[PDB]
Amino acid sequence: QDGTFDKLTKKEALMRTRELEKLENSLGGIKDMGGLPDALFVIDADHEHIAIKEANNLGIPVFAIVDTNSDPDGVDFVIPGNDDAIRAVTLYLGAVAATVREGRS
Amino acid sequence: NQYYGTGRRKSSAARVFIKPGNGKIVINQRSLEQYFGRETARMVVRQPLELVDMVEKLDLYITVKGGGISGQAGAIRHGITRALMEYDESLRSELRKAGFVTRDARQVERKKVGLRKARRRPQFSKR
Amino acid sequence: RIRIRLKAFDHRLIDQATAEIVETAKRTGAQVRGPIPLPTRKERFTVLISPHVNKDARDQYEIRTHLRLVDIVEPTEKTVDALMRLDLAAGVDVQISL
Amino acid sequence: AKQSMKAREVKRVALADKYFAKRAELKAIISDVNARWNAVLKLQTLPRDSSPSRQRNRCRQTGRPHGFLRKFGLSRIKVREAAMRGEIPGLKKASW
Amino acid sequence: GQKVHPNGIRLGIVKPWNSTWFANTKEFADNLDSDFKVRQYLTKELAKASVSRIVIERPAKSIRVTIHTARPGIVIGKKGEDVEKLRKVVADIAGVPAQINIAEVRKPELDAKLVADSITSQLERRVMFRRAMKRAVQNAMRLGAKGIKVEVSGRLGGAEIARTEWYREGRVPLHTLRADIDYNTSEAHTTYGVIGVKVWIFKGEI
Amino acid sequence: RRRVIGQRKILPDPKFGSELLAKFVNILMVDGKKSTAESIVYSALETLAQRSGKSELEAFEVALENVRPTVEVKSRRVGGSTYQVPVEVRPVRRNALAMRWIVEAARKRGDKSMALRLANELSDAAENKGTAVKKREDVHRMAEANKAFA
RNA sequence: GGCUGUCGUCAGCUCGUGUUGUGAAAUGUUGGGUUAAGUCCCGCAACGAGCGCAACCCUUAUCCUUUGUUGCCAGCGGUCCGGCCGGGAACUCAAAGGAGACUGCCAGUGAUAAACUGGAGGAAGGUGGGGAUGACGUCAAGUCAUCAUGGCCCUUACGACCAGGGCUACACACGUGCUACAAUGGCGCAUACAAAGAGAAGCGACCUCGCGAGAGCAAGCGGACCUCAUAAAGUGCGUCGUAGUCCGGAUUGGAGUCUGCAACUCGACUCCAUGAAGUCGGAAUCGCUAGUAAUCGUGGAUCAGAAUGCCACGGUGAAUACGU
Repeated sequence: QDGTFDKLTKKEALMRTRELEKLENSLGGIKDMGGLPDALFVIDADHEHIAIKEANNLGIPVFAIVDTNSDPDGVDFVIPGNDDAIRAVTLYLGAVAATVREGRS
Repeated sequence: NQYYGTGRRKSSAARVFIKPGNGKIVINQRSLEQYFGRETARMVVRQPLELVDMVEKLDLYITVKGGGISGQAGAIRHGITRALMEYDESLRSELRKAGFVTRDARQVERKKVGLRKARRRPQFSKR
Repeated sequence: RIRIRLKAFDHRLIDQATAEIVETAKRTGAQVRGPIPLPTRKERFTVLISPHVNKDARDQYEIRTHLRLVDIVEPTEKTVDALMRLDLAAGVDVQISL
Repeated sequence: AKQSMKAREVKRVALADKYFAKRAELKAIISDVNARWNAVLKLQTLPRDSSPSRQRNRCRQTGRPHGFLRKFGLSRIKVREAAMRGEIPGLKKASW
Repeated sequence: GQKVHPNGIRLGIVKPWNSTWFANTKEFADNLDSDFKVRQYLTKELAKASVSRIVIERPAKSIRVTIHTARPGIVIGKKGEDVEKLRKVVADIAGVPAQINIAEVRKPELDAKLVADSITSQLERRVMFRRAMKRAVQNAMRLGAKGIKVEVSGRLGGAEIARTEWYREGRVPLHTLRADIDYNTSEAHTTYGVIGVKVWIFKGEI
Repeated sequence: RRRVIGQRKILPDPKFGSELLAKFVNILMVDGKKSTAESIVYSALETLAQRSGKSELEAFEVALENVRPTVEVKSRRVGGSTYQVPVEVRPVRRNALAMRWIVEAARKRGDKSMALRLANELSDAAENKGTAVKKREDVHRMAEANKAFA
């Protein structure tokens, strides 16, 4: 707001802003605080085994809805749910959101 | 109204007349057949002029001191397009958008201090 | 109505160019109003001698120059036949500005 | 240092800097031959270490007879090692 | 060595100059000779002065030389008598009352000349240099100046072979003009050959 | 490729049906120079009778018999690599390929305008001159000289 | 030391953390497109960063803010018909500052993505056209003969001043460019044909002769004001129709002009004589990507003086790039 706008240049500044817009869009929520998550709610295991492996290495419990054909060893809170039926996963995320919203008493 | 205008190409300085009538054409004390008909410069020095109003239809008492043969052609084109503004005051946009007042790239590029042609290896390719 | 963006070059040239630039533009008929007292002014290219961290010093070349106020209305043929045929005043630039 | 040793051309075209600028117009008869000054014009033979004909592209850095320009006395071949100094108006290396 | 001197490249930037001005076309030789004489003869006798920087400028038949010192103790000397003597010497050489000015400087951390001199002295002290190199780098980083590079020549011990090391750490954008980078190489005549040390400091931005 | 397609149909010349004259300059069209050649052919042939001593009616194609090639270079992929393999000159490239390289060296070779170049360079063929004839002397290098490998 | 050539304006060289492997190591930087590309984006156990590239630098492709002296002379007075004076600074030209090209947009190909393509907008379509920017390295590369520089000699000296020559001399060969080998040219006649530059120790306006060289006289300027400077290949006019040629100009004298005290070896330039080899050049080979080749000259720096070298400017002006 101070230097990039018009202090030095605009065309180069415009190109720089256009390039950095995608970076700004990325990390929308994780950029709020210092991170250090205490849990995770990944929607899949085989597709996103990297997150589960990282959590296991760091000892972070994972409440993942493991797929019927994924590896349940990584997830300590395996939930025999489903990955298709977008309505079902929407209902699950809505339910967990409702529970966490009132979880602070 | 008397449509006068200079125009140039490569730092030329011409005196371009455009008025109704005046069939005689004096292009820097030359002859019509010597620079615009039945000779080497019959049409090459008027290629852009084909698109614009024909030269024969408009008198040209031009003392063009500047530019090559194609340089003279471009200077005449620039002079006429910048001189008939009185004839059509709106051409400042029309001709602007018609690519007629623009300094055509069909010329030796303006250069800093540089090579013989400033775009390629000169005729001493040996290194 | 007449402003001049004088380009200063040196002191030896300016010493005579302060007046000799237009001294030959008026003999008997020109409308020039003569020299003006012209208090001290600093006019030169948009270049500084040595810009440093101190942004208040704004060091610049000091040259004594005088802007032209010709404002002729009806010069005679002979009075201005040599308006620019001057043998002195190395630095000349009559940059009138409406 | 070596600057003084290789300053042979420094003192050869310096004394006459302003010896003719204001004299040629007034003394054009002497300056221009009215032909033949076979004697007066030959007096330059006596000085064998400094004369207008002895100009040899003054270069105190190396003393060679190369590398001078009356307009500004700027490098023309040393630019290869001083191309970033900005002292190259008019004449520059021919690659473009 | 395809590199170029950053100071020469910084001629068109606000950083101090060494020889640049506009004047008459018939006074180049004498002016250049006077500038060379004052520059050469104003630093040879300043071995113990440890002056941070002396700059001579001749914009238009005017001298505005500026002097910045590093350590007041090593430059005051005998109540500044040597300073007055040098001022008189330069004034009589130039023939005009030069407006000499002295500006105090401190914090001998980000100064390229001082760190280079310290490195050369330590090398001449017959002690290890890599530890000194790392110490200088970390000291420079501690006091700001996010970006620094160092380099030393070879000729170690009784070996004719030479090696070059940099151990760069930080930002040293030489190619970009807007970097206000500082550099001043130094040399030391050790027991075997001469060892040269180069330092580049990137002290922030404009 | 399994099948091959022939040349694209092109209308003839209403004036005299001179395909050679049309192909001389059409392939070389640039900067809208077609009008120059169109206005120059008639003007040149009007005075060429005295300019060169012959009229461009029957002598315009009397020194071009050797132009017609018998073997032409064709980039054919055989043995896993490109090769010439000079085959009989098919109508697709027998004349078009040779015609496209005639004004490639007689374009601005000593005149400020193409007013007299095009006509004169071809009229000079009657006096053991020109360049369109010698062009055929280069194709023989790769033909009838490497029959062992071709 | 510094600098330069070399791969090489090539797309490159590494690191921090993380991950895989007992480990050396690998990934990042292996893939797709842009492709000039570690530029960019996408996918991706990788994420980011430090150097290189791109743009950030200069010029140019349009217009605008500001502006007219000498330069242009739209309009006004005649025209000292060249626009000369005022005058307009519309405006050619010029600059103190900008925008306009930035995948910006329509549609399609393409994994929807990236990217590409067809189209449109605009002077400028996929860095709009050129440059400054040469990495880790690299070769005991070259440079101590540009300078400095460790070591190796000596200072009545392999130190130097002066006076002739030599780097251009020949017995030949090689590398480069120029001249040509012409009639797409040569002759004289009429004809409008540039710019960047350079210059009070200078060009030298003009005036007289020299076939000319240039000399006797000479304003001008501190240079948008005075000179180089007229342009050339070109066209119409008569010419030879390929003539060892009016081509080509070396080449062996004279008459001579100037630069320089003095120029055969080692100055330039002009006229007469010189009309040779060479009539497009084998084995072959090299340079060429749009103003490209191809050319035509113009000058500037170098200049006591001595370009076919080098630098700089214009005049004109095509095809080949399907393809790995």
